Amino acid sequence: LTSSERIDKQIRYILDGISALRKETCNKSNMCESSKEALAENNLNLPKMAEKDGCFQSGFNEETCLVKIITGLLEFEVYLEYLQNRFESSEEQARAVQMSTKVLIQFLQKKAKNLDAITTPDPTTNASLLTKLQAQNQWLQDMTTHLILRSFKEFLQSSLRALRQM
Repeated sequence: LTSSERIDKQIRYILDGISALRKETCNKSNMCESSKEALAENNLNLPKMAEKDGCFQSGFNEETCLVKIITGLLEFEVYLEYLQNRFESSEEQARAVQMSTKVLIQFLQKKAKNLDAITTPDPTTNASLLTKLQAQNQWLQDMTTHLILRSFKEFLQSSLRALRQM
């Protein structure tokens, strides 16, 4: 189990957590099988993967994908703060997705030889983005937790097939 194999196996835990962090949310998600609305596409302002990164069979990458993983786990970290306490009912599951999700931030920094150390863009500004996702209206507040869990599921998913295809 080389370090890279431990990276993918560690994200498998990150998603297993999002299941407990997206099952109760989707229920009263006001944006997932909910009522009185169900008309929102959820568009946070976090960094998400895309066809430009090239982390798919159609233009797979290696240094560009891994980069978005470092630069992607830092911003994700602020959103982890979002789910690292807001889940007072499943507080443990919230700490299970952020804890391991952080283990990838470190295991990646050192296991990303010839790369990593992307720093953290929008750090102090992320402090307001955290004071803004929670300061928005109840509507944009119920979508914040949702979309974030939507990136972890997909976003991290591609991260697994990217470190395995590398």
